[PDB]
Amino acid sequence: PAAPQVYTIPPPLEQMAKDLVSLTCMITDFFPEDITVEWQWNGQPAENYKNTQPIMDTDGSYFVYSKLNVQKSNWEAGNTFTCSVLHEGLHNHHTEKSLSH
Amino acid sequence: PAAPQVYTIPPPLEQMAKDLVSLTCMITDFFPEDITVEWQWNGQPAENYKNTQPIMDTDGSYFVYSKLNVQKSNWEAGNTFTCSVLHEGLHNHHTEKSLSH
Repeated sequence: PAAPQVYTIPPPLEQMAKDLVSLTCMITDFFPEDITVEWQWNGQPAENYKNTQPIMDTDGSYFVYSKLNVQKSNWEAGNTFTCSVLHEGLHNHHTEKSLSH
Repeated sequence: PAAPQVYTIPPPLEQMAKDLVSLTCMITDFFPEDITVEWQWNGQPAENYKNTQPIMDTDGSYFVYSKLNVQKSNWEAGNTFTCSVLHEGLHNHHTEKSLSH
């Protein structure tokens, strides 16, 4: 199996004028398609996120995007957001990547 | 209708060590779901990109991600990449956002 590459992306600059911002977790280059993605807020389970369905890339691998919505004040307040991933190609089948303002 | 918000995202810093990088086009907050997304390279049609299927967000709107893979030398060489979007909520149903190293 090919372990996924996990990248965390902050809100686009042009989105900083809105009251609600979006955090992105970009997961690429994995195989097989079976995977689980979840978000956490300061260690606690978050709920306002949506994951896309796995798409096969040009090279036969898969990729998925997960978008979490949060109040702009929550982001600039400096809270910590974590993207949690479950996949059989990872060391012990799990990994995490955190984001902070 | 609700016109989509189009955001262009460069490759994550940790991905700059690989030979292949990814450019992301983040399209959010639109309605209805019908939408067309395409990528261009210096004004010409590109081919190595994949779009996710529209996902209904918490507020009833939709969002889509489009990922274009390019050689790291192509990016650092300074070529121009453009993300084109067709949606009935936009002025004349079309808009563009460009990216450059």
